[PDB]
Amino acid sequence: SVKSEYAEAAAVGQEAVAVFNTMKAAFQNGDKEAVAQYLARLASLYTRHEELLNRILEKARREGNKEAVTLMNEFTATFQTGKSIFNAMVAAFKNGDDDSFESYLQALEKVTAKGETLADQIAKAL
Ligand SMILES: OCc1cc(-c2ccccc2)on1
Repeated sequence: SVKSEYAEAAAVGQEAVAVFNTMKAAFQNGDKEAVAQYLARLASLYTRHEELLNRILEKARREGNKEAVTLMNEFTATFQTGKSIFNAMVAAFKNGDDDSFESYLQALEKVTAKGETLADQIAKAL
């Protein structure tokens, strides 16, 4: 069901949380090579999370599950913020700008954290 599909999406999001915090440890240790690889992994995970989220929202719409559609619109809006800041983070890494990278790393955390009470609400609506 859409619910199992959201569980699969939730797991992929958690995988990105795991890799992100392991990437944040590398960065603070100055292990740039590991960071470069982790950032490639994270993008691949976020891109796959986005795809499971879009399919879930489209399916909620085809089902007419108005509340789930509302919440998923709100979720996908927060999700595009993460994308924007994530792409700037990667750009700061490319540029060698550690000050901007640190800042973007903190932003994503508050973007991910804030967007979590919604994520649990979607589970319960689908
Ligand atoms: O905070 C959620 C989030 C989403 C993304 C993202 C990154 C790159 C492409 C698409 C999405 O990064 N963080």
